[PDB]
Amino acid sequence: LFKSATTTVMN
Amino acid sequence: LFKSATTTVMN
Amino acid sequence: LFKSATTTVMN
Amino acid sequence: GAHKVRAGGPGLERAEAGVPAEFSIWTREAGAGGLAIAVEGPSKAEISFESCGVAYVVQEPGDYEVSVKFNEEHIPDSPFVVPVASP
Amino acid sequence: GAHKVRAGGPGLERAEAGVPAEFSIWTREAGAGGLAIAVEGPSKAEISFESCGVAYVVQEPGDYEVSVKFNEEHIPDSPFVVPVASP
Amino acid sequence: GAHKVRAGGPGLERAEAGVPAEFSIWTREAGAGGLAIAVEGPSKAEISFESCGVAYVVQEPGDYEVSVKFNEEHIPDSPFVVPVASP
Repeated sequence: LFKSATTTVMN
Repeated sequence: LFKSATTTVMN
Repeated sequence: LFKSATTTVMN
Repeated sequence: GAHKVRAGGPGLERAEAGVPAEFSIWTREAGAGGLAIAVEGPSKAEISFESCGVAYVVQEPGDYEVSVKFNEEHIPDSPFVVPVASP
Repeated sequence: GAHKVRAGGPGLERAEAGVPAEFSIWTREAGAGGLAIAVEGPSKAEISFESCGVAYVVQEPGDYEVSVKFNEEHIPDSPFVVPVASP
Repeated sequence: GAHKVRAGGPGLERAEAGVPAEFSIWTREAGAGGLAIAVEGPSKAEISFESCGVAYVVQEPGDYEVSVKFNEEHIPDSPFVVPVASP
């Protein structure tokens, strides 16, 4: 059960 | 006690 | 024995 | 304000192992906040940003879930179930 | 050369849960090196780069510490203590 | 299609602790896919993208391995062995 994630900030 | 980090290289 | 990785998608 | 973020594209319904899968996220109506994309399934993904674009690659076939969360809340229709075909 | 890096902005003194907090980092006088931004507190942050900008979002209220480290050394005034208000 | 990706530059043969090490990746002949850069050695690296560029910084001297993998397969010559000198 693998999780990968990427993230950014929305202005 | 959560830690989040992001990283870049300064030239 | 440390591993660091960064990733991108090539189109 | 997660209900104001929408997403769409072929990468939210199918992919192929080793082939970048792409979809867009519509940001015009949304406030400011943290936007997270996760892929959960039988292997790890590389996921890039590039309204915005998202491209992701998984290496194995199987059923994956793609979530798009805005300040930790699923946007409409998230999580997306994506079957991933063999390369 | 960490003492040559400086940072400033409203995001180094207050934030609001779910609202992007912003500050800048002044790089002109600094050498080349690795620049790390960390947020430590009662919840996880999303942190983006964008002199440079940094925007971060945390989801819970509470006291957080923001560090800016250059080749693993705190720049002047790092770590920054930031109380984070409820949304 | 990992054999179609090539990489080169001074950062694939030497570095100095605390000093950004740089190399390029040639993408023109390659298909679409996930591109991963890893550094493995006696300390952690910061690694940035910027054909593409890669810059990385490690904080300690020692022997490191830099891999460049395309859809989880080593490109030609990957992993690169890089001795890292003291600052």
